[PDB]
Amino acid sequence: SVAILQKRDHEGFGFVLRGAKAETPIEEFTPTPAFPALQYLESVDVEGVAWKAGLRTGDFLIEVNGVNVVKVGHKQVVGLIRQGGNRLVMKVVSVT
Amino acid sequence: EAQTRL
Ligand SMILES: [Cl-]
Repeated sequence: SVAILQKRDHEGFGFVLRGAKAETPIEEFTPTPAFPALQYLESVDVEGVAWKAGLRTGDFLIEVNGVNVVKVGHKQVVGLIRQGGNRLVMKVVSVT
Repeated sequence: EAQTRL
């Protein structure tokens, strides 16, 4: 699914991203339906922007703003998220 | 792993 997030300057998107650090051997990772990406949503604030856009805990991040991040390390994915400022589009797959 | 709030 694709979530479209557009927030106010002073607020957050309302989620916590967790996933593999670039310093680990991320080059050895092979995506599978049971673990489809390196980064995923640890939590989503209820009635936050991400929640209202349909994101939920356990969603694995496939794309950020059209860029595939399945095999991308944490800091680089965070950089792509922050690059859009108040606007963010994320393609995810739900583990649930 | 790292964790970042956004
Ligand atoms: Cl990292």
